[PDB]
Formats: sequence, structure tokens, C-alpha cells
Amino acid sequence: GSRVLIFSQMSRLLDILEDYCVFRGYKYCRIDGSTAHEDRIAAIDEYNKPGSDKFIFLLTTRAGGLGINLTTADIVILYDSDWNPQADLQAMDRAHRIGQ
Amino acid sequence: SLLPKKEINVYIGMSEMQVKWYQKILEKDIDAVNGAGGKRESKTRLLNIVMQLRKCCNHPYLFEGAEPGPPYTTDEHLIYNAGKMVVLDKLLKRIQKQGSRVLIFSQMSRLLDILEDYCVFRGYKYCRIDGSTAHEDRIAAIDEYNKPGSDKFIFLLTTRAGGLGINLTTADIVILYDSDWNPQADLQAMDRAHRIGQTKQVVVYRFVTDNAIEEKVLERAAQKLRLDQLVIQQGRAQVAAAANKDELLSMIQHGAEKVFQTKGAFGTMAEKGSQLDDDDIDAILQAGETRTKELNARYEKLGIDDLQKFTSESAYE
Amino acid sequence: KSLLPKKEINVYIGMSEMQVKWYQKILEKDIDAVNGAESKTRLLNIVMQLRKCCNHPYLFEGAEPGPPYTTDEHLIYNAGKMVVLDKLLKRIQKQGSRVLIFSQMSRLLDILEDYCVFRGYKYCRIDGSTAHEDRIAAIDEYNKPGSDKFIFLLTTRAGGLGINLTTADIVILYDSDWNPQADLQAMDRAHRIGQTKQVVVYRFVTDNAIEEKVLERAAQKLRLDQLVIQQGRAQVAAKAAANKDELLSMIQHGAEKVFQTKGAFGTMAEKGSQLDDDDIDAILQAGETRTKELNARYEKLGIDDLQKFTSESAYEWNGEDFAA
Amino acid sequence: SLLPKKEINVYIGMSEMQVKWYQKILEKDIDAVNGAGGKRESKTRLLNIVMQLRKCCNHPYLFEGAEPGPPYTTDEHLIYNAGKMVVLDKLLKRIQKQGSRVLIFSQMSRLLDILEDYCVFRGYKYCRIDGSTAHEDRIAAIDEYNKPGSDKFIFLLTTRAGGLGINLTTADIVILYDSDWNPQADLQAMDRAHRIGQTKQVVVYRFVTDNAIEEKVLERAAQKLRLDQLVIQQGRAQVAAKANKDELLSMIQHGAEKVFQTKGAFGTMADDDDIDAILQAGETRTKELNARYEKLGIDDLQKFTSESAYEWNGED
Amino acid sequence: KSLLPKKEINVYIGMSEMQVKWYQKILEKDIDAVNGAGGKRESKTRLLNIVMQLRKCCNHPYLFEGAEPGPPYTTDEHLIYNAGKMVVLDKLLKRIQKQGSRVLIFSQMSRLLDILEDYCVFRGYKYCRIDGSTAHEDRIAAIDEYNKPGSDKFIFLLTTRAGGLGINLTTADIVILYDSDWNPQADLQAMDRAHRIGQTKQVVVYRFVTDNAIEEKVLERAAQKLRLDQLVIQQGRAQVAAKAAANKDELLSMIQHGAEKVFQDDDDIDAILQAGETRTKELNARYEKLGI
Repeated sequence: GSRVLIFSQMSRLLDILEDYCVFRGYKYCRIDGSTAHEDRIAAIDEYNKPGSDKFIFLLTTRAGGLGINLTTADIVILYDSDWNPQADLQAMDRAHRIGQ
Repeated sequence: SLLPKKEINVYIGMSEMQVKWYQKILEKDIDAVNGAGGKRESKTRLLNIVMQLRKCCNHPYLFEGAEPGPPYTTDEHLIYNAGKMVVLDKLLKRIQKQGSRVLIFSQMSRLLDILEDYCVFRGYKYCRIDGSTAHEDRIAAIDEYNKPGSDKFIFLLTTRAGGLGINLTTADIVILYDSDWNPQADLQAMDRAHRIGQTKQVVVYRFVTDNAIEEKVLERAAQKLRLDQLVIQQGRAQVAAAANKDELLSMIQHGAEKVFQTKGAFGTMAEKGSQLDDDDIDAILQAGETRTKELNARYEKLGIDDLQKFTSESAYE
Repeated sequence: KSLLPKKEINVYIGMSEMQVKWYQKILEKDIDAVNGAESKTRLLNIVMQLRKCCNHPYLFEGAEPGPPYTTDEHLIYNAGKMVVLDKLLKRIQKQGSRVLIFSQMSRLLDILEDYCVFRGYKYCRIDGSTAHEDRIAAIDEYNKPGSDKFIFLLTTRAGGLGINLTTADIVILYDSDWNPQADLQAMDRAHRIGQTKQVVVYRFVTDNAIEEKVLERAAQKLRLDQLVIQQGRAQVAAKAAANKDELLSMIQHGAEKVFQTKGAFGTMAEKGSQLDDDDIDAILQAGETRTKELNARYEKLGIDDLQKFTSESAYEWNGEDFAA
Repeated sequence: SLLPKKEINVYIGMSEMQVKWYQKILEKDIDAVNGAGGKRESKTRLLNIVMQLRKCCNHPYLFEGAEPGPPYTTDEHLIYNAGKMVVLDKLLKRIQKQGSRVLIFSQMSRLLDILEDYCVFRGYKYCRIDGSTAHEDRIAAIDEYNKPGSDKFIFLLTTRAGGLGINLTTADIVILYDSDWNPQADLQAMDRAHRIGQTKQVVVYRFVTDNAIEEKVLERAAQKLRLDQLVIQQGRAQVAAKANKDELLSMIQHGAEKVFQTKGAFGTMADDDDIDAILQAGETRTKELNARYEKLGIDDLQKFTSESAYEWNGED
Repeated sequence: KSLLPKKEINVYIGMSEMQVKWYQKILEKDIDAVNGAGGKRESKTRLLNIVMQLRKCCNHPYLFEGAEPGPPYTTDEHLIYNAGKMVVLDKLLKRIQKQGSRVLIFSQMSRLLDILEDYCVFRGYKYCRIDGSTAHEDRIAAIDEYNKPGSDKFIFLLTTRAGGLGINLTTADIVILYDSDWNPQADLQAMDRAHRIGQTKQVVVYRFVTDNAIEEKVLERAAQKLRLDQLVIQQGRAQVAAKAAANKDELLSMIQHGAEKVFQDDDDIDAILQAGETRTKELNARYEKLGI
């Protein structure tokens, strides 16, 4: 019953995970960080909607910005790591913050 | 692994004798007690009342002519005439029974004098650092209590006496007979036994005269302690309020790929083309205010731990 | 009196086909620094050129169609912000509202001057190169009851202290200052004591370009300034000594119960002078309980909820005069 | 058109003679003034002290042996030994000048005896009804004051006989020397001038001894008046607590249109996630409903009587 | 001890396809009163029946005879998916039990508790029941069975009638009002079976409401009845203060006022009326801002 955020340095790796989530029939949203502000607002709220359909959320590590909330997920997977330890540390803090 | 210390407020009452002296102190200057006189009065008058109530919450024998009439003996009245002594007597007894040793701190040296007579009365081996104690003396006092297989049991100190960095990890219990006005002072006295080298769980007991002046004293210090934490935790804010290479690099690279992709006009211009009817403007303003709310409600809620840029971020690679 | 809070709306704007060409040209002429390779002085130039492009291509020389330089509709449709502004001003006038227009670049106000003349918009202007007697002539000519003027062009760092243009209700920040406190001064030329109507502030932001990223970094420093404010309040209260009233509340606490007490007080009354281990276990149990409850009350007071004596905020004007 | 009345408190000091007697009252039972008696104590002991301070705030001559020693003569010290009488003299002097007629009420019949001797000293024509006055007598006193071309100018009355349903609109100024514990009794005296038939503006002047017992008394009556108003305006809240023909129709009709249109299932029927959406949105609608109604008053919740008179359908 | 204020949440529910058919059938078989043709006196009685039949429909179609497929009647999944409230209840109970909470379920209709009884056995929920039936049904025995330490029970089915009898059910923390009583004080008296002295957890009250149907309009009329009842209480309290005579403390504070200070021109005479009227308007302002 857990919900997961998955972070990556490479947007073309998330392209691979997109085809994976379709191959396994997983519901998901995605923020490249090279998306749009309104588009990623929708991706956030749809994942946090009380009663959300989605299960996985595809993210790039430095994408969302500061202080977005994805506490409706409880597990974070860092597919690969940033050079700066804070970028990964802030990726965990999407889930590990006030409201979790 | 150093275990976090256990700090417990032990709320104590007053003996019948203390109530008599507590009433007299309040009575001898009842005008200032009820808040009478001018607002121009210097702080000296009220502060004198605070001192007397503080001494009275410690031990009545700090007032001359209090101890039962001449000749003077050192017996059980030294214990049962002060509520803190009664709680301390069974507390110290239980501390030695479990193989624990204790540091006892106080603000007043005349109270440690009272505790000296208590320790001799009960046959407790003890050491004392006063703040009126020479350097070579307290060195030997530290070593005596820290000697392996030490004879001593209680260590009597004033909250300020020793100085920074002295080590008393051969004790695991700390008893604050009375509290200090600045919380860092009491916190430093706990860290005489709660520091690297301490193996056992440090427990700190703080004697507090419930429903009197010392309970109200304690709330203020707890506030000033909470204030200090907010300052220290926010100490990173002013150094953050220039521009990193990456910060300047992110400003330029932001949306630059989408610009190179574009051959005609950008968003608002490509979709509508430099001509805007009322409906198109209305969407622009509704979309902006919505993005404005979500942006402000996201950042005005943040804390220092999210805004603080690590120094390793400058290590651009 | 009642001063309605200011409504600040970010208006995200695209770029014209001409802007895209120059924006690409700027990125291309120094693609080496854009890629990642060390001096920020090289980057600070790229930033300033991109800001000019987000504002107007005609700020670059040779951009406007060659001589003669004629003022027509091309002054508008070649800049994304101008297209939005022309229709925004058109609606502003229809609803009987007057607008102050600020900018970081005086050469942009020059572009807006040519626009106002081309559209028949009566205007005034304070450039920070404007004499005091010439400033006061523009202030009064704009504020006089039944005034003919409609637009007032000012530089964000014009540096007028205490200038009053409350006869306008709309403020448009054509581009944004790197210090959010400077823009808040420009807002508080209409949104100040004396304003009777709803102040609406439009902040033009070039979407999906450098101006959108600057917008986010401004909110970060804007919040950090609030945190410094709160650290200052918590710092002042922490070093503050007790008042005569604060000392009084400490002395008076429980004084009535002591006068009420004839025998012993509290613990010494509950089980006098000799305490078994069951007595100590009850004191320590309730004592550790009251300690946790006491800490919980104070562990919930954060910087964002501090007793404010002076009511400053990073989201209102500093009173600081920004004459650069 | 009946003009609303102006109510003005006149805060009055006391004379030195009043001060000495105000002290003597508190001195003669300073143990009770300090409140050192038992709770078995009947209200009488403290009520006696209250009455004296009321007598003192009115006029010192109400005490035995207070007025200067024999002989008892009507002089200026009848006016300047009482704080209220000093202000009353100039107020009566100015009211008489502007062609207005005044009703003067009081609690104590022995004070009307003092105003009895005062109006003789000043040459004011007057009437008086004590509440110890006969019926046919107080008809002649009412008519004499209300007869066209009346000689009288002042009307002395106790608050007892004021509230009987009588009519004194021929005067236009009401002076309350002292106030009753029951505020609705003074309002019975104000409504002697301020009622049907009054042609001029009715102004009520209330004499209050500032910084004394009468100032605190004024607050107690001001509370009881506000309490009286709250209970009157919320009175119909109980009959409203005890269904219409229009409510039953709206109850039945609420969703009937949306129901008839349905061809499958209804709103939510047409996952554990599916329950978290309902509970969250249901809590939101609950907040707005409770906030909207729990802030309302009887002006809204009260059903008018004509609301039960279903007549036709505004929207078929 | 700390008794947490109760969280009351309206759970808005739709209707199944079967309910819509019956809800329409009720409205259709009696359209003259619904359209307003009822008249003066006869009409009011006809409308009161339609209300009660719609409430039966909002509860469960099987309350109407001939609704459930003919004899025999077996308890399967059709007992749940044919009623909107049952679907929400089935998953809500699934969450309530999983988080270790025990739930009281109230209802206006005992024949609906009959349906809920068939549901609990169909799902394996241990339960007790009080119908307000005083015929050989000792309600004391079920209370003790539900409160016993380490109890086997999970659900307690009650009629809103039998709830307000001074019975104590503090071992449960969740109350679900399947349907609501017309008198709000009856439901509040039903909530206090769990939310009373003895409760240790946060009491949450779920009120099932059929959205966009008669139950939603009833919900608003209940908010009216609940709020003005508070006003009558406030009037009663305000009534005592107006009838109350002064206490010994009230008399002493009146006497002591200014006692210590005593022991210690027409332009101007007009100033009293200015200074007095200022204080007179000021005095009234303090009390006009009180209100109930």
C-alpha cells in the first residue's frame, strides 16, 4: 500500500521508466523540471488528490523547485545520485516534510 | 553513542516554617507586592523581594535567626524545615542504592554550606567547588571525584564555579537545587556529566517550588531557552539574504532549450499572435493569479532548512 | 482609516518572433559560458542582455527596422510585454483606473514614451534625472482633481521619498528589481496612507525565460528577509530583562495561597517530612509528566509566530529610499 | 412623527458637607465596608450602607442632625451643600429661559420634600405626585400641568407613580435626580413625555454622582437594560424552535429534477481511494455549513407568519 | 482528563440505479402534491408521507416490499451495491477496523438495522444491538458485552431512540449516523454514547447524507433547528441575569467604588453635557457590543 517517488538525473532515463510503467500497467505522473509551472501544478495536485489514482511519480532530481509537497508518497527511490548531496537530500524532503 | 539526558522538573512544596518566612517577606513590603507606588520606582525594591523569596524557597536557615534557638545543633530539623531537603534526602538515598553518583548544583554558596552540614550529618563523602575556590584546589577536587574507585559520592558545586570544559562523567545524576536566570548556565552544569566519556544515562532533576516564585521563574527561563534556539536555528538567514555560478547559470539556462526549439514566437505570442481579444487577456490574468497564489503559498511556508544553500553547491562539476 | 490590501498578480508573458531571434543570438554569441565552462562576469553580461530582450528588442541597436525609425504598431507587436500592456492599459482606462508604470531601465521608459504619444495617452515622467520643481510639477499635474493625465512613467530606483500618487490604483512593474524591497517602494506610491480604492499590481514576467527564474529567486530572498526579521525579534526578546510588571507577576504568583496557608504548603503537606519510595515515585511521575507538557507548549512556538512589537514585514515597504 | 429622546448622563461631584457624611457612613460600619462579615449575613446589613450612600449622593439633609442647627431656614446652602442641586439650579434656570417644561423624577419621597422647599425659594410653580397621592388628587395635578395656559413649569414625581400609563407630553424635558435599580422603571418615567402626543424634542438628563456609588450603580442598571433587550429580541427564538407547507415542498422538490433526469445511478455511484475523496470533500462542505449557520441570529432563523400561507408556485 | 472535542463530518452519498427507480416511482405515484396542487389542509398530510418514503429510499430500496428479488432472499453482494450508503459504509468500516477503531452505528429505522445485521454476518463483523425493544430484550447485557476488556465485538447497532437512555459506550471512538433524526438534539444525545467522560480517543461522527436529495435539504433545516435551540439556551441564561438580584459581592463592589477617593460657568456647564454625553454614548457602546 505504499506510494513512491522516483528521482533521476537524466530525463531520458525517465523516458525509459515511462515505457516501464506502461509495460507493467502502473499509473503515474511526471515532472521533467523542463515541463511548465501550470503543468507541474496539475501533476502535483493529481498525485496528492485525496483518492489519487496514481501510484508512481516520475521526477528529475532538481526539477520540482523548492517546497513542493508530495507527502502522500512514503517511499523515495534515488535511481542515481547527484554530485551535490543536497539535491538528493531535497528530493527526499518532498516526502519527509510537514504533513507526512 | 551518547544517550540524550533525562531532564525532570520535580515540583516541591514548602514546610510550615517556610510559609511563615514566605509570608513575612511578602508582608514586610506588601505595597510593592500589590503593585503600589509609582511606576518610576527603580528595579531594586522588587529584585530584593525576589532574592528573599529565592532564599526562602531554598532553605529558611539562609535567614539569620531562623534556625531553632541557641545552642545550635545539626540534626533532622536541617532536613524537615525545607521542602527541597525532604525530597533530596530520599532522592540521594535512592541514588546511592542503585550505584549512582550525583552532582548537586546551586546558585548560593551559603546553601552549599547547608548541604555540607547535611553531608556530614548523613556521613556522605563529598567534594566541593565554590567559585570562591582556587585553581589548584578545584583541579584536585575534580580528580578526587574522578579517581577510579573514588570514595566520594556527592559533588557540591555552584552553577558557575568550575569554568568551561571540566569533566565529571564519573557521575550520572545531576540535581539542580535551584535554577539560574539564563538557561545556558544550568545547561552547562548538566553537561559536566553529560559529555563524551559518560557511559550511563544522564538524569537531571531540577527542584522547583510549585505554586510559588520558582515555578514562575522557571517558565521565563524556559521561554528564554526557546528564544535562543530560534535565533541559533535561524543564524543562517542573514548570510543568505550575491549569486552562485550555478544560480547565475540556472537563470540563463532556464527555458533556453525551448527557445532554441522555437522558430516563430514564444508561448503567449505563438498561440495568439500579437492580437488579443478580451477573452485571451482574461485567461492570462486568471492563469497568472493562480500561479501567483501557488508560488507564494509555497515559499512563504518554507523554513531555513529549505532555503539554506550548502557550501558544496558552489562545487560546480 | 481602512486601507485595502494590495492585489499582486504575476502576468506571465511570451516573446515575439523578433525577441526569440535575439534571445537565441545572445545565447549563441556566448554559448561557451551557457554550457558551463568560470567567470561570472561573463555570465552577468548574458543575464543583462537577456533582460533587455525580455523587455524590448529595440533596446538592442540595429534591431528596429533601419532608418528612418518610424513609430508605428511595430513598436508594440515586436515585444511580448508591449502587446499585453497595450490591451491591459486599454481595459484599465475603460474602467476608470489610472496606472503607474515602473521599469529598471530608463531607455525602456523612452520606448513607453513613444508608445504613449503614438496612442494618445497623456503621461508624466520621473526619471531620477528630473528636477525637484519638475517632479512636483508632474505629481500635481497628475493628482489635480479632474486631471487629464492617465499614465505615469517612473523608474523603480527613481529615489523619490514619500512621493504620493494615490490618485492611481494600478501599478505595473514592467520588469522586476533584484531586490524585492525596491519594488515594494514603487507599489507604496499608490498603495499608501491616502489610498481609497483597491490597489492592483501587475508584475510582467517573461514566461519560460530568465524572468521566470528570477521571479522564483526573488521569493526565496523575500522569505529569507522575513526570517531575519523574525530572528531579530526573537533575539531582542531573548536579551530583554524583566520588567517591573514581569518581576511583579513572578512575585505575586502563589502569594495568595501562601497567605492562605496556615500550616504547611504543598508536598510537605501532602505527606509531611518522611517520604517512602511510593511518595517519591508519585512526585517523579507527575514531575516528568508536567515537564513534558511544559516543553510541548514552548516547543510549538516557531519564528513565524513571535510577539511583534514593531510590525515590519519583508512583504511591505522598508521605508528605505532606493535611489541608485 | 415622534422624535427619539436624547439621554445624557450628567456626572456630578459632591460638596464638602457631602464628603464628611460620605466618610461617616463608611466609618460607622467600616468592618462591613471592608467586607469582613460572614456569609450567613443577611443582605440587610450591606443594603443599609447602600441606602445611606444613596441618601448622601442625593442631599445631606436627609440625615437627622445634618442640616445646620435650628432654626431650619430655606437658604442658599440648601443648594450648595449638594452637588446635584448646584447643577440643577442653572439647568432649571436655562431650561426655563428657552421655553421648555421639565419633569423631575426621583426615588425618595423625602427628596421631593427638599425640592418642595427649593422651588419655593426660586419662585418656580410646580405640582407633585408622590405615589402616596390619592387618585382624584393626582388627576387634578395632571390636568393642572396639562391645561392650556398652565401656570406650572416643574413636576415633582417619584418613580413609583410615574409608570401608570399616564400622559405628560405638555412637558419636553425629563430630569432623573437618581436612578432606580430596575432600569425599566426610569424608562416608564421618560415615556411620560416621550409618547404619543409629544410635539417637541424630549431630552432626558440623568444625574449621576461621578466617582461614587451612583457611578457603579449606573453600570449595574446598564447591564440589566442590555440583558432585558437580549431576552426580548430573542424571545421569538423559542416559538421558532417549535414545518411549513413551503418547507415540506422544498424538502420533497430538492433534487427531484436531477433524479427524474437520471438514467443510470446517481452522483457518486455513477478503491479505498474512492472513500478518501468523499470524506475529504464531505468535511469541507461540513465546515462551510457549520460556519454559515452557527454565526446566524434570530433575524434570519425566524419564520414570518405569512410564510406558512402557501398561495401559488413561484417556479413550476 | 482531556476529552477531545468531537469531529462531526457529513458524508455525502449518491444513489444506486435501483434507488433512482424507486425514488422516481415515489415522486411519480404522487406528483399532484409534489407539484404544489395539494391544497390547504389535506396537502400537508400527503407531503409528510412522501418525505418518509423518500427517506426509506435513501436508506435502502429493500425496505420497500417487492424491491429485492422474490423468495428466497439470500444475503450476497447485492445487499451492498444496491444502496449508496451501504457502498460507502462497506469501505468505511473496512478502514475503521484496520486502524484499530470500534464503531457505533445508529439509525432511525429498526428495519434498517435488520439490513445492517444481515450485512455484518455476511462480512463477519461481531456486533450487538439495541432496538429500544423492552420486550425480553435486556439492553444492559449488550452494553456489558461491548465494553468488556478485550471484547470480541466491533459494531454496535442502535436506534436513535434507545441511544439517549444514559447508557455508556466509551470503549468506542467512532459514531456513524446512517440517517439523521429530525430533532438534532436526539443525534447529539446519540453521539454522547462514545463522546462522554471516560473516552480516551478522538471521537469522530460520520453523518451519511444523500447528496442532491431530500436528505441534503433536511441537513440544512437541521442546522436551523440546532442553532436557534442554542439561542433559546442563551436567552434562558440571559433571562437569569436580568432576574438575578445583587450578591454580597455585587453590593460590596458597588459600595467600595470611590470610597477610597472620598477618604483621601455656562460655557463650562455646557461642557458637562459634552463630557457626559461622550461618556453616555461610550457607556452604551460597551454593552451594545455584547450580544448573546
